Amino acid sequence: MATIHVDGKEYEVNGADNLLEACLSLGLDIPYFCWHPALGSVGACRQCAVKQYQNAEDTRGRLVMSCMTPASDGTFISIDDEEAKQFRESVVEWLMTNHPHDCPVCEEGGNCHLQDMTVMTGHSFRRYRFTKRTHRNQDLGPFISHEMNRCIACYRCVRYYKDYADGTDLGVYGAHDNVYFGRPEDGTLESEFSGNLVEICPTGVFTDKTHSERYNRKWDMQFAPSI
Amino acid sequence: AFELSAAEREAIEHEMHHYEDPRAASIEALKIVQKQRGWVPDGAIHAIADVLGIPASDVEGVATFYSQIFRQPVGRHVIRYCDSVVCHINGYQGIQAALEKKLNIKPGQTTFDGRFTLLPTCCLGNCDKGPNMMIDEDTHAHLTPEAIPELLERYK
Amino acid sequence: YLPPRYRGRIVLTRDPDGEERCVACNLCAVACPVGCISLQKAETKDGRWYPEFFRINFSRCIFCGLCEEACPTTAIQLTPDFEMGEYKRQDLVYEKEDLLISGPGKYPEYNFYRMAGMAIDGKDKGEAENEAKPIDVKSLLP
Amino acid sequence: MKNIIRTPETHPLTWRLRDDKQPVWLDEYRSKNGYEGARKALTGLSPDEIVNQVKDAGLKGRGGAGFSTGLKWSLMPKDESMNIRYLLCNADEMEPGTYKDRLLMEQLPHLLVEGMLISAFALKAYRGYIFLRGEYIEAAVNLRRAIAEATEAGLLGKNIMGTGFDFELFVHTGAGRYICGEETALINSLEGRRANPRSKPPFPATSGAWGKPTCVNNVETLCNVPAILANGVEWYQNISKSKDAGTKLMGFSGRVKNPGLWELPFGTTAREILEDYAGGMRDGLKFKAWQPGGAGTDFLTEAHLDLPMEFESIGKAGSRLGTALAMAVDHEINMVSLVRNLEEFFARESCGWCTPCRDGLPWSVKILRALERGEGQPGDIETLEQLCRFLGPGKTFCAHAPGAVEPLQSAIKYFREEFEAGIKQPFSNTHLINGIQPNLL
Ligand SMILES: Cc1cc2nc3c(=O)[nH]c(=O)nc-3n(C[C@H](O)[C@H](O)[C@H](O)COP(=O)(O)O)c2cc1C
Ligand code: SF4
Ligand code: SF4
Ligand code: SF4
Ligand code: SF4
Ligand code: SF4
Ligand code: FES
Ligand code: FES
Repeated sequence: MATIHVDGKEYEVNGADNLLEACLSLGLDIPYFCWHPALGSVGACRQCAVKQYQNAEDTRGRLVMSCMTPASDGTFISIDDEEAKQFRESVVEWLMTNHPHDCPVCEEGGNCHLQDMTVMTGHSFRRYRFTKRTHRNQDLGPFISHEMNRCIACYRCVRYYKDYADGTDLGVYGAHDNVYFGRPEDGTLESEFSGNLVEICPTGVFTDKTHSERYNRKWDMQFAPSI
Repeated sequence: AFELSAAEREAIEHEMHHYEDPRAASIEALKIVQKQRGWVPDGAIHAIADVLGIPASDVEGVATFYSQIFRQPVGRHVIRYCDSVVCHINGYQGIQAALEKKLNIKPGQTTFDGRFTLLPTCCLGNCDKGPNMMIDEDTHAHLTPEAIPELLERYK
Repeated sequence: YLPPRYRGRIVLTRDPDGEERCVACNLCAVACPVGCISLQKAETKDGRWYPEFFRINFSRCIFCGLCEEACPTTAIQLTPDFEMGEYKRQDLVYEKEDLLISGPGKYPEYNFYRMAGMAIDGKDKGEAENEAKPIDVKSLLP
Repeated sequence: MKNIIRTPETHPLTWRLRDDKQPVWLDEYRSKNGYEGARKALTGLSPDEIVNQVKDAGLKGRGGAGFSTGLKWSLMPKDESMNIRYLLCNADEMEPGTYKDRLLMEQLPHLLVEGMLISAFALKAYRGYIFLRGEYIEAAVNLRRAIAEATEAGLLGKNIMGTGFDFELFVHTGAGRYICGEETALINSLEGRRANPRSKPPFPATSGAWGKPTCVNNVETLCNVPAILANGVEWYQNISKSKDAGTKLMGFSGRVKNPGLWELPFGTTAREILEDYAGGMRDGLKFKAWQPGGAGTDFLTEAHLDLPMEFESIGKAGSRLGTALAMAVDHEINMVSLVRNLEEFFARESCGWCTPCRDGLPWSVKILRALERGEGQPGDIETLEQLCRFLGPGKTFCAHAPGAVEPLQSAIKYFREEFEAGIKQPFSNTHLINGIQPNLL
C-alpha cells in the first residue's frame, strides 16, 4: 500500500497506520509508553521520537512522534539518528527523576515496561541530585493495590477506564508535576473490567492484590495456554 | 451533610442553557458553590455531578486542576499577591515580607482566627501599575510595605 | 589466616535497627548458576517484604559469590569460614534459621528501606532519602 | 510622551478613550462612528467579501503568534451541512507583562462587541463566547452591561438590523490557569474539561468546540475589525509604510519613568517607546536588558534597540515580538533571580500532559534555585543548555514549553558570568557506603 524509508533501508507498510505501529510490525524497536494498540495515539509521553526528513536529500530534519505521525508514501525517517537517540534517553531521564527506589519490593519487577525501556534507551547514570515527589495511596478494593509514586503520567489508565471500558470512577487530578491518577475517594473500583489495569499500566501503580499474597517473579512461573 | 440549595441549583441550571452540553457548566457550577460557601466541600463534588449528568471523577478532575477553585477551607478574605516577573522587579518581596509580619503566617496558610488566608498568584494583568494584590474581588495597585496595615483594616 | 573477601559460608545479615535485611526480591535465586536458592516472599501487617522461607542447598553450591553481588540490600554475604562437614547430604540443606546471623556483617550501615519509596512502620511517605513531602491535589498553593 | 494627538485616522483603537478613564456606553460610542462598521457589513456585504477584505487588509493576530487573520478565517469549511459554527474571543491575558486587553474591555466594551458582531457574520457563527479571566472583575461588569445595552437597541439577538443574521453573545469567566490562553486548550476549558491542549492536525476551523467549526481570536485582533470595515481596506494598508499593517498596542513596563501603554503603528523602534513615551529609566538606574513581548520571549540588550518592532525584525534578532509589551530590566536585578522567577511561573503553569514540560521544567527551577543560593555544581549550566535544546518546537505537545525556555537560553547567552557565579560547590550526588569501594570516574 505504502513504502517508507527507515534508516537507509526500505520497507512496505500500510498507509493508514501511524509510524509506531508500522515500525513495530517490521521488528524495529522504538520505545514508547503512552501509545497502546487498543487505545490509540495521544502523544503524551514523547518517548517514541524519531527524526523525519522531507526527502532523501534533506540531511537536517525535525523530531516527530512516530505514534502521532502517519506512515504516508514517501516518508523518510531515522530511528537511530543521534539527536533522536539523545532525546529518547532524556525522556527516560526525566521520568527517572521522581521514581522511587522500589524495584526489589515492586511486584512489577521483571515484568515492568518502564524497566525495559530504561535499558533499551541506554540510560544508566543518574545526574539528578534533588528531592523526589511523593504521593499517598488509596484503597481500591480487594483486587487492585495502589502505589502512585511509581506513576510516569502516561495516561493509559484513564484512557482505558473511561474511554475504552466506559468506567466512571477513575480520573486524573491536579496539574503540572503533581498529577494524580485514581478515584475521587477510597473505595472499590466499580468496573467489571478493572483488572486489565495491571497489564495496561506500564509501571507498578496498579498491581494484582490476589497475586501479591503469594508473590513470585515472572521468570519463576510455569505457564500453559489455557481457557 | 451537603445539600445543594434551591438558589444554587437554579443558578447552575440557568447556565446549562448557554451550551450544547451540560458538562460545559462545570466550572461555573463550582464557582457558584464556592461563592456562597467560601470553598467547594467534598460533598459538593457528587452534588454538582448528579445535576450536570457527568461523573464525579470528571468534576473532581476539573476542581483540582483550576487554581482559583478551592478544595480546602479558606479564610473570610483571601489575599492574592502577584509574584510574576514585572512585580518581582517592582518589589513584591517587600510586600510579601510585610504580609508575613502583620499576619504571622506563611503563604498557603490561614490565620489562627480564620480572618485571612495568604496565597501567591500569577500576573494580575496590572503590571504597569506596580506591585499588585487582590483581596476578594478588589484590586490594589502601587503597593508599599507601609500601606499594608491600613489596607488590611478595611477587611474585617 | 583468611582475607576479608574470602568466599566461604553463606549467611543472611541484619539491619542496624535489628530487622532481617532480605526483602525476598528473588534476585539472588535467579542469578545463581547452579540454582541452589529457593525462597518465598511474605509480607508483614506493617507492609515489609520478608522471606517466608529461605533455603540454600550447600551440596550444590560452588561458592562463586554471584548471589552476594546480585543482592540489592547486602543481605546475603559470603563469610571467611570453610568449616563444614556432615554425615547426611540432607543436612547440607540450610534453612533460614541456619543462615540468619545477629548483625550486619561486612556492610555495617546500609539500610535499603531508607532508600525505598514504599511505606512501612517508622517511614511514612516523604521520610526516605532525597524525598519531599507529599502534596495533595486539593492544596491551595498552585 | 504625555501629550498625544489622538485622531480617528492614526489611532483607530484608542481615540474614543475618555480623559477621566471611565467606560464608554452605546449612546456615547455611536456618536463617534460606533456600529457603523457592522451596518456596512450586515446590510451591504456578503460574509465571503468581508473575509477577503480582512485578508486584503493584512490583519495579523495580536495574541503572540502573528498568523494571518484572513487566512485563518478561510480555513473554515465551505460545506453547507456544517451549519453550527462558533466564534471564541481569547480574553485570557495570563502572560506576565501583558496588560493590553484590560484597557480595551474595561473602557471600550462596545468596541469588542462590534468587532465580534462583524466577525461572526463573516464566519457565519450563530454563537459567540468571550473567554474572560476571573480576575478581571470590572471587565466582566462592563462587558455584560454593554451586551444588554446592545440587546435592546437590536444590535444583538435575533434579526440584527433587519437582516436574517441571528447572533447571541456570552461572557464566561475563567478559573485561573495560564494554559487556558492556548487556543486548543481554551476549547477544552470552554467545554468544561481539564484544559489540556489538542494536537493539530485537525485544526479548530474544522473540528473545534463540541466538534463544530470554531475560530479563536484575541481581543485586540477583533477590535481592529470595525476600523477596517468602516474606513476601508486602503486606509488600513497605508497607515504605516511597513511589512506589518495597522496599529499595535505597544508599551514599556518596569522601573521606567512613565510605565504605560500607547497605540503605535508597526515599525516604531523600541528606543522611541523607551525614551520618548516611557521617559527612560528611573533616576539612578542603568539599562541592562529588555524582553520585547512578555515573559515567554528571549531577552535582548541595549544594542538590540534602534531596531523596529515588527515580527520578522525581532525574529532576526533572536527573539519573538509577542504581545509587543516590553519589560525593562535595570542594572540592580540579578539575572539568575529574574530567570528563576520566570521558570517557577512556567513550571507551575504546566498542564501536566507531556513529559518534557511536566518533568523537564521543574529540574530547571531546582538548578536555578541552587545557582541563586550559590550551591550550584559544575555540571548544572550544561544541563540548562540541554533542557533548552530539548524543549524546543515540535518536541513538546504545545508551545508552552518552547516559550518557557526562550528567556532561559538568551540569559545564559548574554549573561553567562552571573550564572557562572553560582557555581561554588563541586559535583557529588552520591553518599559513601562502608565496605564498597566506588568507581572513581
Ligand atoms: C501557553 C500559551 C498561552 C497563550 N495565552 C494567550 C492569551 O492569554 N491570550 C491570547 O490572545 N492568546 C494566547 N495564546 C495564543 C493562542 O494560542 C492563539 O494563538 C491566539 O489566541 C490566536 O488568536 P489571534 O490570531 O487573534 O492572535 C497563548 C498561547 C500559548 C501557547
Ligand atoms: S514500576 Fe518498574 S521501575 Fe518502578 S519500581 Fe517497579 S519495577 Fe522498578
Ligand atoms: S497510573 Fe500507570 S497507567 Fe496511569 S498514568 Fe500512571 S503509569 Fe500510566
Ligand atoms: S538475599 Fe538479597 S537478592 Fe536474595 S531475595 Fe533477599 S534481598 Fe533479594
Ligand atoms: S555462591 Fe554461587 S552457587 Fe552458591 S548459592 Fe550463591 S550463586 Fe549459588
Ligand atoms: S508543553 Fe505539554 S505539559 Fe506543558 S502545557 Fe503544553 S501540553 Fe501541557
Ligand atoms: S508513545 Fe508516542 S508520544 Fe507517547
Ligand atoms: S506581573 Fe504583577 S500584575 Fe503583571
